[PDB]
Amino acid sequence: FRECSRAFVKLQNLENITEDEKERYEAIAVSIFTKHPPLDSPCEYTPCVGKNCSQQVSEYDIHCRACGSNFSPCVASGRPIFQKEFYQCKNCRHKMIESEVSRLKLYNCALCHSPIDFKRFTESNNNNNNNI
Amino acid sequence: SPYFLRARQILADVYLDQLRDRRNYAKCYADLIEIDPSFDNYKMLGDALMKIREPEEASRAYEKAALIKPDDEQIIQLLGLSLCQTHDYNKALTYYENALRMNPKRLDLIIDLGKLCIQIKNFNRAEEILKPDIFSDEYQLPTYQNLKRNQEGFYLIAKLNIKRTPPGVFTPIDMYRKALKKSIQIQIDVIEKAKQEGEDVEKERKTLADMYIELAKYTNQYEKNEKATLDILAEASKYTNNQDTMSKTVGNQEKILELEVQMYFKSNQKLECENKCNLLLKLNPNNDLACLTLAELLLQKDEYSQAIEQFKKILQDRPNNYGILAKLIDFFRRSFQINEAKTYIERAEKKATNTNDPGLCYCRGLYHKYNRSPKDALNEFSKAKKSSQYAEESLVNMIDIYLNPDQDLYYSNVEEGPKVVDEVNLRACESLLREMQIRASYLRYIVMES
Amino acid sequence: AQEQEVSKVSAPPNQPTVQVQDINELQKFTKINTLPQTEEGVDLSQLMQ
Ligand SMILES: [Zn+2]
Ligand SMILES: [Zn+2]
Repeated sequence: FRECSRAFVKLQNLENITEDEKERYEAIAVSIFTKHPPLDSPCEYTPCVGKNCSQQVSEYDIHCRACGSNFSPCVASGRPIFQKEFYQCKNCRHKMIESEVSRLKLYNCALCHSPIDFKRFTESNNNNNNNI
Repeated sequence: SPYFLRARQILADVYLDQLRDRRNYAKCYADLIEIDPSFDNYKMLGDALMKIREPEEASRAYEKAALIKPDDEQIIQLLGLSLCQTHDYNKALTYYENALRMNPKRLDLIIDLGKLCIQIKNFNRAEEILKPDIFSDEYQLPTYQNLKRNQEGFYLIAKLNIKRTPPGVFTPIDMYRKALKKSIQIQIDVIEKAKQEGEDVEKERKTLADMYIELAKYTNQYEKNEKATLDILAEASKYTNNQDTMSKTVGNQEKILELEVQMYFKSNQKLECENKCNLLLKLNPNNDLACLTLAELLLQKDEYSQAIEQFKKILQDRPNNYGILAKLIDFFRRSFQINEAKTYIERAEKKATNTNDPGLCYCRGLYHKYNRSPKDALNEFSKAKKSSQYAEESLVNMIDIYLNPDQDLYYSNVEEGPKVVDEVNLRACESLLREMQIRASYLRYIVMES
Repeated sequence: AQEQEVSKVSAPPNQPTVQVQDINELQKFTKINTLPQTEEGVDLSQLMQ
């Protein structure tokens, strides 16, 4: 409900809105937030990989406040890259997790549909990282 | 350097508009606080966070400021507003109650608490808090701001009174009228006071005109006292026509003249209502009520002798002319000539500037509904519902499509008679009913729910 | 005989059947997850637009 509250306070006035629409949005917001108070569900605070800070960051968060190290997306399912396993193609160069491909059995790149084998591409990215 | 602050502000301003990053916007003031704390730094980060609409961090910063500044009633009201805007009503209410218990001599705090209590839909406590403080602060009459607070309290009391009215009651509530009259009197007094002090007064003038409009609508809704409304609306029109409000503000006069058009339509005077409609046309070319009333008056003048010819002539003269187009669509449905109807809708759409106009979309939905096609008609009716006008008709047509797809008699005596289809259609009808109860009328809503 | 088999093997959908999978979802999805919205006093139908 924290993200819902942020989205609702964003939605109340973007640039311009008729009075009836704004009143309806406020009615929806007050109904939702007076049925029960905003409760934060617990989750796993995985250790951060962007920097050396011991302050763990929430799984959903990608902003990485106070560090400035934003995380690259994974075009497979949207999860941020929190592991060494990430590769990309030479057509769209987007990070991609091995486990997501294995679960989804994706024969092509999710964005650009590059028709090249993912196993050899993982090997090539591993070689490139070894070069670095 | 004395211009260091301005330099940093400008550097910030070229760092959110050229590079488009909110994080750096926040960081610009974050470094200002972190480098050296002061008695105003938390206030300015709170202001920046409000400008970016991040209520929780601003509330935390204002809490730190209130830690630094002992009383600082400005930080008190800022904290109250921030905690009200964070969509956490329990802690905001607790803070309001604590502050009221501490110092019961803060009128702004009482007004904010009343607004929050109205928001949470707790009328009893809200009224029990509003009435004593508003009825007691009658000793500082010469002061301007105290008069403004009294006016706001009376307005919110009237709003509370009108909120607790179950639908279907047609008894003119006198206490609301008296409270609104006191509010307009105090607003006139404070307008005079603001004129005395050489301050901008047109905003008070326009808000008083809006309150006049609300009073006129309230008095027209229940008791048909046409002369009193006519006089009040003339006074309001004279009251919004000072300074440079002629050109800058146009929605106010639009609402006044729509209201006048509705009253003249009720009074059954074609000439005066036509003159008012001409005034609307000179004001706003995209007025829907003017076109609908003109179509109705033309129907009154001619029905079946040569109405089709003059309607086609008017369609030829004016490109869109949506109301006459809808009437012609109805006639062509009545005469099995939907092909020339399609030609006419294509011709009107070719020069419609914007495709998704409410009138054109409504006409397209009606034409597709009359052509034995429910899907596209439903889509167009849903698209055209996004307006003040045509909402009731579109919702009724959608409900009829959901309930009666083949356009047959509702109850067939030959066999069964009711028609039951799945479960989602009924829930969609319920959603349309919930929209109609706030947008459409009350009697049609009753018919549809029945 | 080979022409039909090869064409069916490849069959590049040019225009006609690029994405033709149109089935009413305004009613199909509303049965999937809208039940606790109607059960509670919540109106999010505006957001679903
Ligand atoms: Zn980190
Ligand atoms: Zn790619």
